[PDB]
Amino acid sequence: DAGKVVDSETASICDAIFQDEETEGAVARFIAEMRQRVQADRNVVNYPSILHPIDYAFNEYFLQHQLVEPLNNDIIFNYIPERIRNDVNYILNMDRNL
Amino acid sequence: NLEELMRTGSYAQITNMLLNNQPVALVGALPFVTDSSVISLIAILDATV
Amino acid sequence: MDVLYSLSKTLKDARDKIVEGTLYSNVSDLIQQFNQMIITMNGNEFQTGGIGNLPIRNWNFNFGLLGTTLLNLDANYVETARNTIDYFVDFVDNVCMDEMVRESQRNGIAPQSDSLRKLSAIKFKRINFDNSSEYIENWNLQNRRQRTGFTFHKPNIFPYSASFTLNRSQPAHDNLMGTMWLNAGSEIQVAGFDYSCAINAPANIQQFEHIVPLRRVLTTATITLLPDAERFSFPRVINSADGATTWFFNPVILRPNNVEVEFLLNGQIINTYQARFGTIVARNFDTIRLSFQLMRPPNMTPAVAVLFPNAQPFEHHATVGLTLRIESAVCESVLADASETLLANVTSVRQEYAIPVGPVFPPGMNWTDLITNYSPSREDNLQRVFTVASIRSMLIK
Amino acid sequence: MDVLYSLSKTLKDARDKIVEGTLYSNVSDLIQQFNQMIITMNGNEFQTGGIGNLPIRNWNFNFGLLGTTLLNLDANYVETARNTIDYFVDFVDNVCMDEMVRESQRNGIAPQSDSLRKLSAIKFKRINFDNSSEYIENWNLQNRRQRTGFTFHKPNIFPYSASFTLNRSQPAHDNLMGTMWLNAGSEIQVAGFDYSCAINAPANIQQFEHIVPLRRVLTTATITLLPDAERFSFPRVINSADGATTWFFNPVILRPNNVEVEFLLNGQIINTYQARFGTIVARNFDTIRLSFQLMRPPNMTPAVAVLFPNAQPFEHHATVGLTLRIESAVCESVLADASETLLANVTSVRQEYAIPVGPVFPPGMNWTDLITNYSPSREDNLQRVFTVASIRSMLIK
Amino acid sequence: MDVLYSLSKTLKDARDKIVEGTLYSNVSDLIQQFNQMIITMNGNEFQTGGIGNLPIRNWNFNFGLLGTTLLNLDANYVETARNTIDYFVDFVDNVCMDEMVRESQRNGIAPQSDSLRKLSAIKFKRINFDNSSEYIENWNLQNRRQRTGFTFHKPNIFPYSASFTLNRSQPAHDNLMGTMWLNAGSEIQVAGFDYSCAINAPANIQQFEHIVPLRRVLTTATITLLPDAERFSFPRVINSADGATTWFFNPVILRPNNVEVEFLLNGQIINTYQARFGTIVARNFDTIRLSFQLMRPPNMTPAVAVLFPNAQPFEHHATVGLTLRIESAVCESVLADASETLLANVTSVRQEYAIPVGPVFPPGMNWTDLITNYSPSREDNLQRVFTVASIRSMLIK
Amino acid sequence: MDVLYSLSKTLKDARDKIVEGTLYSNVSDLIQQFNQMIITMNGNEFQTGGIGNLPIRNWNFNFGLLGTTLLNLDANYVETARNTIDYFVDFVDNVCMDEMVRESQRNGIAPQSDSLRKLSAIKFKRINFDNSSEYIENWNLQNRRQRTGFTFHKPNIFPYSASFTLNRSQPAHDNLMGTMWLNAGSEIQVAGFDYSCAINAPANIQQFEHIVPLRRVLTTATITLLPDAERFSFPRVINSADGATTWFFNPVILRPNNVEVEFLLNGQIINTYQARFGTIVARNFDTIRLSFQLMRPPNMTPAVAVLFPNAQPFEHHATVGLTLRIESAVCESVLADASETLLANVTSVRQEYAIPVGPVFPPGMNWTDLITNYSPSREDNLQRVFTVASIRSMLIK
Repeated sequence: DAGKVVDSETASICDAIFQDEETEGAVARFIAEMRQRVQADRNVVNYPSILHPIDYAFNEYFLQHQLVEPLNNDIIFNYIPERIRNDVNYILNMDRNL
Repeated sequence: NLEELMRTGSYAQITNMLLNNQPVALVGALPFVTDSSVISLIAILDATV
Repeated sequence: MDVLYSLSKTLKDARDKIVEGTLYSNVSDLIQQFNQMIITMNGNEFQTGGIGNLPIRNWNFNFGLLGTTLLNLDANYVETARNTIDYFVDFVDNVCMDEMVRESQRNGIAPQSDSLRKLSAIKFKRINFDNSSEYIENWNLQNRRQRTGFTFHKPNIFPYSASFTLNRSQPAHDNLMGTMWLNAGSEIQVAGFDYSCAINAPANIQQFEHIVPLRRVLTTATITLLPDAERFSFPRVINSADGATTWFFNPVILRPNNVEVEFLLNGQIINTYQARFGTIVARNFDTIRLSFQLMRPPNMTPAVAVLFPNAQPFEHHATVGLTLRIESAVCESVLADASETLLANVTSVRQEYAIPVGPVFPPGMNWTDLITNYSPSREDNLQRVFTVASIRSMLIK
Repeated sequence: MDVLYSLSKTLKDARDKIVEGTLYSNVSDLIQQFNQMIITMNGNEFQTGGIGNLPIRNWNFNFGLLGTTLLNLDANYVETARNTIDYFVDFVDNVCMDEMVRESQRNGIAPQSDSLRKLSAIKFKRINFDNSSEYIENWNLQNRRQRTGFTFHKPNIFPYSASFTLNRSQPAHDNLMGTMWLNAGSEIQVAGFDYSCAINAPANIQQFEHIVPLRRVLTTATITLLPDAERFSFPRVINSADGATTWFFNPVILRPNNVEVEFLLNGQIINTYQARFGTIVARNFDTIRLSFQLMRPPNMTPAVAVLFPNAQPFEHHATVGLTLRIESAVCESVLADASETLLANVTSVRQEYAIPVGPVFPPGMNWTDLITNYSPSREDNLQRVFTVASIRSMLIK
Repeated sequence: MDVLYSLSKTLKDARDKIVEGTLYSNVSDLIQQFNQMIITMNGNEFQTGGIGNLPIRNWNFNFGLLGTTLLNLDANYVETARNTIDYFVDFVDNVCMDEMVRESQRNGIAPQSDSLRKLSAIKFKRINFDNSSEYIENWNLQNRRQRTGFTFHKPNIFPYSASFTLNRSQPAHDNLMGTMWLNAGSEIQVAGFDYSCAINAPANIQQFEHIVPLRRVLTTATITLLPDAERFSFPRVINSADGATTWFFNPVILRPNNVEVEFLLNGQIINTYQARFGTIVARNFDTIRLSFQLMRPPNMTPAVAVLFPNAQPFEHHATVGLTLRIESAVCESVLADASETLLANVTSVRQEYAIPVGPVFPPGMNWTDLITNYSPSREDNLQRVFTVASIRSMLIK
Repeated sequence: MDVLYSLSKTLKDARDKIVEGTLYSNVSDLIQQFNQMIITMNGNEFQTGGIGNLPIRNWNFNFGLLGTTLLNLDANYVETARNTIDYFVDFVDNVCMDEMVRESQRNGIAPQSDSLRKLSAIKFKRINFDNSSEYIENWNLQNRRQRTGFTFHKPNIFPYSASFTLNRSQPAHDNLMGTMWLNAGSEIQVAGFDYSCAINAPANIQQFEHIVPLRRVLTTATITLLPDAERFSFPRVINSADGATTWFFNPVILRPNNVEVEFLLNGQIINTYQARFGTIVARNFDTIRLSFQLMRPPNMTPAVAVLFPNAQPFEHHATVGLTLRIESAVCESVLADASETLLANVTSVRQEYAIPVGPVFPPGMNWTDLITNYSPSREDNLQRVFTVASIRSMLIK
């Protein structure tokens, strides 16, 4: 199904398993069935990965505690300390959207 | 369907159906070799392809 | 024989496990088992029926393997599996019905119907999923000659028998004294009747003895004991053994005295209980013996002296009754039990296709005659047919 | 619908399999199912209760994933598992209780409460696990119109109706000839009584007939036939039909002869049994019609000449009876059984909060009146409630 | 305790699923668990027997490990597996039989035999296959101070007692009015009898009351109620407590009116039923109280007008009967029933080796003597022995 | 099943829309469906017939494809379509007329004919265009277990039983008191009559009750009701119940008093109507109970006083009138009415080819006899036959 994988070594492992004359066909079909499904309406994507459970747990923990935060013009407008915006002698201006 | 088996990679069914001598019928866009040789038909050749 | 149970178990698991939404790892073993089954079963044609009104059908398995999906299933895969499930359940039902209606005096452990014999070859032994049920475990353990048994609740073992005995008899039939019993189903009711109120017997006490044999031994049985006869206490006009004249019966129940319940093994005393009533336990037995005494009351009020005089004529006779009822037990050989619908299924399949009385089973699958002439060959045939019926009762509810 | 059963099954499996010390290669799939269910069930609010005295409850789900790296389960993992399992158990119990009591006369095979309606959408369908019990798989099979089956043990199928009829009567109730029958539970005892012992009837043989129509369809039922009525043999003072007078009864039991028992399906003869007492077996029937005979004995003894005088007076009357019981049966619909606690469960849950009732279920789940009039909508509602009760019994005892 | 059940379940799985031809992928978890169990149990010494007449045996665990390499299982694999299995199951059965034959008056929840004492150590807590069995689940629930439950078919819970109490008595015993009852098994028969049919009692109506308590808490019980009790519907001659007096009882079953049942718990009303019959149900009750009225029919026929004279000379006495049978119910404590083989197996094992009577259990495992003085410590000991007996029942079928 | 209806709908739309001079952009979907159907069906063999007089015909689909590139359909394309359309309509007519006359005593909802069995495979399920008729929607929703409904106008549900009942009777018919009713078709007509005109009655008021049950439930009924019997108000002479004598009827009509009509379901009051005489509506009912009282005129003119004498001999006999008609209803099972051309078509296609009487349907397709013993198997068979008839009713009208 012309899928894409997470890491180059993951691709190497998939190629090794897909091509080994001593291996059955169920695992090969499962390998061939891997495909990323993208849902851009909620800004979420899914990828396949092969890891030891410790590595998978670490990767999930890294994924679910990212430090990013949605950005808007009013957020930067509020990023300035209050005792500057509140005063009149200083005026702020923007020139681009976000 | 040959293409389904190829893309999926599950070769068990066709391998068993070939080794255990059970009639089957493969379907797929396959070029064929024209054999204008009756002696080639006498010495059975359409069993090792 | 094991292949049919494997088919039934795997069909139930496939029907009740492959539903939309489940994770792929939940059906991995089942998917591989189904794949192996489809690989092994394709090609080998089979034929069912051929006897009686059961239609002679043909089977040629022409199904491909199943797919898979990493995240969750899709309904198209579900219906693709379901069509094959329908074909397989139809095949299993037909072969079970074919196996049900063949029997012979020769060794019944071996399969009889040709479909099962063709299935039981080495070429199809790879499809053997598990043996976790009860009857299949019993069959497998009996194959290797080990300790075997079945769980019974209210076992319908004792044959229908309504007979009576006499100790003293008169052609006029007005001075009867003896024992009358009715051992129907799992309930044993024994009543010892006297007309003279033991006014002539020594020590003013009359002894009644009753004995009933059992064909197959029982283990760890529980029996309730009630010192009464809630059934043999009505006025009766009972036909005599002559066959043309009847005599009159009129019981009055006193509390039984010296009730002795006995459990013996091959004429050896095992369990004894004196003056105990309620749910008792017997370790092991194969015969039942009851002994009790009817005692004339030491003191008679007028309502008593009116009925039991020193004179000859009697109209209100005396009788003491005993109740025996078996609740649950485990028997070495298979017995027709009441907690399961095995006998009903067997007789339904036997009677649907108008199969006449065979050389083993009595006509109409009547249980009393069969259990009255129990034999090891009949035991093996009954075990086989019960196991086949249990396998069949798993797919068509 | 199946989502609630899947929740019950996964909770039970987690509670009886997630125990410290087990190998991790034994509950991997179960833990995967648990984690996926937790992921799918997060962030959705649910309102339960709001009818009758049942309290209104609110539920919010917000939990992190479990651990999957250990190889031997220890105190912390099982502790967290039990901590979340208690909350899930409370959720399942309250949701089942709230959804159970509600009833409707329209589409009684669809979800009825807010919780089930919200939990049967597309998104929450990825939590179905298996269908291992019998009631849920019967539900699934009946949903897509497959053959329905149910195994019962001595089920209350016949209604309760203690009514009697008389063929020959008198204005003062001294010379009678009629039938009595007590139909209750799964027991049928029909008795025929003739005061004159068929001295005015031709051929000295008097025939009693009776019909008992079952309210549904049975299949593969075992019947024990004791040829003596246990009830209609004691002295009685019974009120007459008009309710203005009561008459005396002094029966004496005579054995019945030429006993005919028949089982008819769709108004046609299917099975015929004659003069065979003990154990009988039938495959499929809907109406039980019993016909037996009472014959005056040809010759009598001095103890019998006082029983049936041809003269005017009558004080003791020839009486016969048949005992018909069902020890096991299989039906296509749902009926209250004697081996499980479905009807008891629904009655208890309904009476604990006293939900107001309309023209949907009979008052207080009166089983006799329910069997009296049986509409298909009532059947569907009862089946749904019983399935919900079966789900409930898996988790909370 | 739970470790023993885990071992039993693993042994059953190894005995059953390891058959020739199956795919090795289907028992990979099973074979890994079996190897882990062998590793854990190896290199330890256990002793059994020593009290009563149990043959003392010594076990030493020196065993190999099953291979994890073969693609498809073969015959030698099965033979080695069974070679290990026979010794393991013999050890399990002997441990159970040694545990059953020792009791402690205090702290019955703890192991008593040496084997279970050794298995309580944390080192042997590495084998916890599952807890799917209902009894083991109940044991685990009881081990954590939480609610339990059980499901039974016709559980014998009522104490065995046979006595009658008179309200009006005379030395000559010809004018009596009292209540007669018999609480045997799971059925209750209560009959109130009067000799004058309320000719002198106020308002021509006689009130009867009857109380039978219980020692445990039944819950969710389906109760069958039928009138005109069976056992007290024929003449009786019964002795009295005076030790020298015998009286006669001639019953004539009238019709019962205004039947009142009252299910009480902790001296409070929970379920009340009036003028209803057939099949009823109560949610939670502790004791049963019955009330009914014996009514004299104001309108009579001559055949009745002779039955009830208006003077002291009485020819026939009057009474009414009520039957109460518990078909299905749910309890929180272990109870011996008619649909299981636990108590019977315990008694059989006790009598097989002839263990002398202990300090707690009454001699011979007499059920009535156990229930008449039921104590919570006895309840805990009974729960322990029943759980170990259920563990035993999974091995020998 | 649904495949056949889809083919029928496709053929009907092809008949309607394929005319010379149309625009292709209006029938594009129909042409696409037609091409898909002809691609699928091409290359198959069929057999139809077997019973009665229907000929054995062999059908082969070998027609070429149809172009879609022309902007306006011309005569050549018209005839090219029409030839194949006629062939297909003949084929579907043949298969429908084959399937209509066959039925089974069990599993009647399932197909039985060879052609319908063959057309139920997996690949052929890729042709299903539309389900827009009421019967097909009913079948599809029934197969999915939801609320069904069939509309009717004047539903012919009342069984034909013209029976009269007498209570106060004499051998010579000199003074009568009873009820005579006629319930035929979709109209109910009852009339209570008394020869004494309530002259020796308790306060000049005589009651008459009439209860008429229905075999199947009904919903959403509009009722037309008139207080005058239109049939039992004429001088008539009808043979009595003795079978060998005749009696005369001399009616005089009054207005009925206290006209109460009850629409009850499951023994519960649903709707009541008093002193209303037409165009009333009852929502949901199954059983109708009509009761009324006949009253002596409180005051009379000389003519009426002479007509009704206080003495015994009467010239004219009083009688009350009542008629009830059901206008529209919706049922859950298929019925017959006077607004559908389905029953006539079924009977015609049955009797035309001389089909012998089957095992379930009584001979001649009598509707009163069939509805007298309405059974679920009969329900399924009638549903199947009527649905196939409705499908056929569009190919050729």
